Amino acid sequence: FMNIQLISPIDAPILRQWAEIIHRYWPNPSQIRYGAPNVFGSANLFTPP
Amino acid sequence: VAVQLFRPLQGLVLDTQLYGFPGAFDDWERFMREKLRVLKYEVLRIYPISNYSN
Repeated sequence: FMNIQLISPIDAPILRQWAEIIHRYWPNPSQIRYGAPNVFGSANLFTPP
Repeated sequence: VAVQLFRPLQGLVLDTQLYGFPGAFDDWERFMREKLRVLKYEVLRIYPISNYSN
């Protein structure tokens, strides 16, 4: 699953393609800013305020 | 019309249908070369040549 090359493009064409997809098209995480700490401070622990 | 295998490759013990080998010799060579390569790196990932070569 991590080294796609182990999946035979001949003996397992579909399965392979499915993997290539998961890799190239699975959503990319992101972020957005929220809150106003000048008054509420910040409860965030492992992430930045 | 046929190939004689050495080491490794003395492990081919299952039904021929499982291996999916092509029928022409010159095509077979490519087929083998490629797969064997992939495996090689798989080995080197666990045993870096820098330290396990001997």
